Amino acid sequence: DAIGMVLGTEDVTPTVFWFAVSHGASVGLDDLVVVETRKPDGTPVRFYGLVDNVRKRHEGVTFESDVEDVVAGLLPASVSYAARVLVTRVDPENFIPPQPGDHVRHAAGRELAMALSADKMEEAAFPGGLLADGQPLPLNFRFINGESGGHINISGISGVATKTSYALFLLHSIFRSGVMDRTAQGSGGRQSGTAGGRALIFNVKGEDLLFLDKPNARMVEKEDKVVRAKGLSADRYALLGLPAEPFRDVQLLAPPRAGAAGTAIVPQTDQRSEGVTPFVFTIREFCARRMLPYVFSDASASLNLGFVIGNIEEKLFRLAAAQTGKGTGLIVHDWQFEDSETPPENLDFSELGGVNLQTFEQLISYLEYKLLEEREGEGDPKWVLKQSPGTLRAFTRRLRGVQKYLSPLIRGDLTPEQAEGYRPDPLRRGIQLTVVDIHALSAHAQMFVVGVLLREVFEYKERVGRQDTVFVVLDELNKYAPREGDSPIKDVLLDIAERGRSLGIILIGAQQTASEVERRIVSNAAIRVVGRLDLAEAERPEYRFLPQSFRGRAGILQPGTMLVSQPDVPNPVLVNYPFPAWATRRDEVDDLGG
Amino acid sequence: DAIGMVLGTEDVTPTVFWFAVSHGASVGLDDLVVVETRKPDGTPVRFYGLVDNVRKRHEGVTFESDVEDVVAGLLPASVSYAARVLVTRVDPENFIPPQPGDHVRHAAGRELAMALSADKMEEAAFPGGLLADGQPLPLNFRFINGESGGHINISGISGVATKTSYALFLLHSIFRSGVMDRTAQGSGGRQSGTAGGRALIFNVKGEDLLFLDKPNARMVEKEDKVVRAKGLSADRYALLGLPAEPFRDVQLLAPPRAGAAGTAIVPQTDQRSEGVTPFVFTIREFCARRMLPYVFSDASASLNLGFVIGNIEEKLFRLAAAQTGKGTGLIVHDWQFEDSETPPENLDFSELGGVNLQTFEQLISYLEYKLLEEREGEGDPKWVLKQSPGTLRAFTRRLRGVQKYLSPLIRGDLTPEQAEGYRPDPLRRGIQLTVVDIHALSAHAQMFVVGVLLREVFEYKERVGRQDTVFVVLDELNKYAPREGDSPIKDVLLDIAERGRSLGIILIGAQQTASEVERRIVSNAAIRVVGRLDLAEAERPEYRFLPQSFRGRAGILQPGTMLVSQPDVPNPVLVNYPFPAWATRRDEVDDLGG
Ligand SMILES: Nc1ncnc2c1ncn2[C@@H]1O[C@H](COP(=O)(O)OP(=O)(O)O)[C@@H](O)[C@H]1O
Ligand SMILES: Nc1ncnc2c1ncn2[C@@H]1O[C@H](COP(=O)(O)OP(=O)(O)O)[C@@H](O)[C@H]1O
Ligand SMILES: [Mg+2]
Repeated sequence: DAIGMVLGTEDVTPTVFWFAVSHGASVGLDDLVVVETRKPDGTPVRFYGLVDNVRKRHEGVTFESDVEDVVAGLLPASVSYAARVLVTRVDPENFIPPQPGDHVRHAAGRELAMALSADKMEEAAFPGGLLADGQPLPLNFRFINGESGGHINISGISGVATKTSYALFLLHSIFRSGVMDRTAQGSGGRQSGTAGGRALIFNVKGEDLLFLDKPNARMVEKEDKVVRAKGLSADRYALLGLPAEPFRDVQLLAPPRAGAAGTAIVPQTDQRSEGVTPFVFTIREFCARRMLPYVFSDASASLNLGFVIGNIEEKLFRLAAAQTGKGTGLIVHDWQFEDSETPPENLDFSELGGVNLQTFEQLISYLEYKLLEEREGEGDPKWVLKQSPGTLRAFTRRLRGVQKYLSPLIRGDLTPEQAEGYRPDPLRRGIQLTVVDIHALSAHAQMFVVGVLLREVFEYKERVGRQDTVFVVLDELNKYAPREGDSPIKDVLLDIAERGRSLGIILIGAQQTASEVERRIVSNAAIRVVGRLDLAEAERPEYRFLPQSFRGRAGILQPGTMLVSQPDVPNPVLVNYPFPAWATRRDEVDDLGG
Repeated sequence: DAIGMVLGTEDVTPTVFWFAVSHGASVGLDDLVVVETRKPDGTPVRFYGLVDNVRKRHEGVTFESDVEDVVAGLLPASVSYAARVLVTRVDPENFIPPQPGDHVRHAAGRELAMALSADKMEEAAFPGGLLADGQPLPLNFRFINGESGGHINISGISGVATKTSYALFLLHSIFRSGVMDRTAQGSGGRQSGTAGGRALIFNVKGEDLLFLDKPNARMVEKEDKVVRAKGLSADRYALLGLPAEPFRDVQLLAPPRAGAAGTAIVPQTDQRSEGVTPFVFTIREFCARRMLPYVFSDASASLNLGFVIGNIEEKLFRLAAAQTGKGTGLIVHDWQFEDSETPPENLDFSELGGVNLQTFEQLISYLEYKLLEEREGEGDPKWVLKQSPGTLRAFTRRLRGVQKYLSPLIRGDLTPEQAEGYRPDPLRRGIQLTVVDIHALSAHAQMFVVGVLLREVFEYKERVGRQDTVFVVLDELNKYAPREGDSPIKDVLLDIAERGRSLGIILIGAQQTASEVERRIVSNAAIRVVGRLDLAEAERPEYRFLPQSFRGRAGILQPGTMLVSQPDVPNPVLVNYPFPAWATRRDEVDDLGG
């Protein structure tokens, strides 16, 4: 039943020590063990620890070429199988040394709970993945939902480290474990419900986050091989107390077909058209809800246009509040264009002689007249508050650059019912997971939609309060929150990281290297997960929470294998987690066989 | 009675040396020891120290595979139990080595006092926590009240390290140990009183810092377990000479129900309604006491609005000094609004044709008029003061963005008596502890309240003087005093750190990592305390006061275990402190269970 004995040839310190592996037992690199030592007065002191180094030496072989004789039986040789243990816990916390010869044994039952501080987690423990020998690793939800700890940060080489798919596994674990229930017993209103929970996620890389609403045909065939190979009792999900089933209550939203002058509205998706709902903003919303700054996120040097943008934002806001009509466009009455080079065919003209702006192009043209033509090119003084003409043209030119890409999204030609039906609500009643398909959008349109949608949820939580947890799963954090660049979308993320704990917005974010992301986003994550990391980044300052033992291991980490670090447990523990039950590509949705 | 003997196999130097543990004795890692050696001429020299390394070896084992046989007795081997002693003090200051074979014994009586420099502390020593075996740790109050020492800085993993709970323990020890008396009698005029010691603390994270008035139902069940396990003589509080009771005279202040257009005033309290008093500021107080800059504390790039803020601050200051009325609002006579988009409703129009500003939004609207509409936009040059319109709308817009969150706190509609009663006074007569509930406020409203309150106490001490000690207990020191940002709330924290010693304001600050806080705040902390530190941060330059021997140990410190480092004693000492006698959550007050 024991696994080894504490070695005496090496120093035995309370923090770290070596032990010799017993015959007939194997010790893997990441095994969790427990050793119990006796004090002089006879009181026990238990040491819970994790293996970080493992080796084998040949005892007494002398010259190396003796092996041929040695293994033939001619020369006597003993094999020395040794393991180093990094102590994570001392239950009576006497920092005394164990005695050499104390029995080392695998932490398997309550001993494992003590080894992973599961007593500190209490009911808030939920499946975080599988350990070496099929024992689920317990994550403390109180360090994920804001109660005691913030959000999560996942890192690793894209394509190899499985961060996005792991984040979806964490979502499945959180929704399917009842951990939101158990930890909603904490109080009646501080945080409450497992039904209340919601998740918002964006489909940046094209068509990969759709088919969460269809089961993965391939899961059992790939997962059978793992259960066959590692000799597990069952499929991993059942080991977790998790079901091997896809996401439920899923809302799929996509931009409207990039329709050029077409009133017909259909989503852009080629590979999936069923169950996909188009989402659009309206010109009047755009001005009423102050969406203008979220067009501006350059992730480069640029200038300080904050004055210009702030002024026109307020001008549009008061304009939209002045609108009395039910339409989705913005009616402006002060647009006269003798020779502002726009054509007169298509402008819908109001009953009161006003011009009704129906497309994003018109909204930008009207911004051009007020800023650069209102009075023979010097512009409307009330719109350009003495701002430089160059500064104006930059602003205008960046709006022009993205309007070809953003125009289908922001529509003033729609009628009021179409606008209320197509309006993007990541918090719609009865929906648990909302996927926003921004894959066909441009690098600018993408962060526009991400910007206002995150802001809309956050504004909603400020206004309403914090008894519903909303999960935002965001890949490529560096572009959204760059280390030195300053931007409005970054600002909303700064708001979710720093204030979202007590507001109820949890970020499960991922990036290839945390060193390219804003320090304040990475710093505010209680849970840090590491996939296969780059050999150069492992020694960076952002990954010191990995002991040196772990970087070399972290360079060859296999897909499906992650190192999670959570505040309760002072060491990274390695975990594997099942394949997605949810389809992650089109052919995994095969209703009828292959 | 002895514990070991100085070893002769390792070097014996006066600063560091090893000794062999006697059989039947246990030597923990942080134990305090004394060894006495004899000079050639017969004079004794005492060495007091602290263990920093401890190990066990197998002496006389050739191969590690022999280990199993060794335990049976088949082969011969002896266990070597050795400890390294980091010398902290020599009674006679002679830097001569102790001879191998000198006797090592636990510092237990007067010897313990000599190891912890308690003779330097004199009457100013007070309990700072419990040592390895039940003896209280002396803390030098003179290094906390400003006489020879200053303030306190606590570092550690939030949620695991118990820094907030420890800080309240320090208040409890300071108030209930009569140390304020003992060290007040050196000269009564110089520094006077245990009744004159007060505390101000802020309740940000949850409803966690209310119910400090109420006893903790759960602490006997939790503290019984520790006394049972560690074989201590009594409950830890009795060991310290401290009582297990809550704070004596407490005042709980809360924001006013976020009342929308409601004259009724009630605290925002949802779980604790009894004993909570609402606090409010008045528009007139806002202008008279110069509360304007403290709205602006973004702690980022921001802008140079200091000129704008300084101008409008002085303008509102002279405006308030000109006010003759008894009302709480500000009456301005130069506000005309022919098309300012303002409303025709009750402005409590004055008898003299002036407008009486009663809400924060009105004050911002009047500011918008003077700065952006006065002379059809260019404004009153006694207000805009040649400042650009972009900067002007920026100052305006940031006031607008924050107005919704700060409006319920700043009321000019209140009557003079409601104002004098609801005014927040951390120094109220007959109060020892003041708790400010800002958990319901936004990130901006919180920074505001903390700013003007800390400034109010600081101004009062400048004006009055220093025979009352006021303790400010502040968690999350990284957001309030960032390392690189610059804000007014950081400036009052800087004034407290650099001047608070001789003014009587002592800061008990806590943050996850000292490396994220302003250097000047952390540098002026005479007492540094460390709970479980991040593996990454222990090697940072801000934690060099931890010797390398401690780092690995500090990575795994258990909740309730802290390393205090004080100027008198040259090394960090590990301590344990009781569970809170005061309730720290709702169900702790009245659980009636077990
Ligand atoms: N548990 C797993 N084991 C192995 N491969 C997995 C596992 N889960 C997902 N994958 C696959 O490995 C890749 C996962 O990477 P993904 O998370 O999509 O990208 P990244 O993590 O770089 O954002 C995809 O090929 C995915 O289908
Ligand atoms: N004396 C104590 N010993 C052990 N745990 C304690 C003690 N006092 C409080 N705790 C618990 O430890 C945690 C302390 O976290 P807290 O102090 O609130 O946050 P932080 O330490 O980051 O400021 C909470 O679970 C608290 O109930
Ligand atoms: Mg991805």
